[PDB]
Amino acid sequence: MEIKLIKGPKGLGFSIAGGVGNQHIPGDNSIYVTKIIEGGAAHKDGKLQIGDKLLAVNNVCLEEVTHEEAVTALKNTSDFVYLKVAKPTGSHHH
Amino acid sequence: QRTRQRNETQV
Repeated sequence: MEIKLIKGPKGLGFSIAGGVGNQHIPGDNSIYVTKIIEGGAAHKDGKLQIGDKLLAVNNVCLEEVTHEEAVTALKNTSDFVYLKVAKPTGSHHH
Repeated sequence: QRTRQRNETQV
């Protein structure tokens, strides 16, 4: 499931929490969208939900990486983002 | 160590 976002002055416009040690869902060490920022790209184009598992960003694997390591990959984006999401896979999917 | 575990962060 992929979501193209246009990165801008508010970033991508969401907040993530997940990664090695920051696992949002017990048993699922993936990056999870924990908040979505007002007027953010992911709030407008994003069609994204709080609780979404990020597989990758610009198809760079976010699967079991350190939170800061992942966030840096989403941060190093400019005016375009290809967000790769899956719903909670190793846990209760929704 | 800017972004961290046990906390969410805006991208």
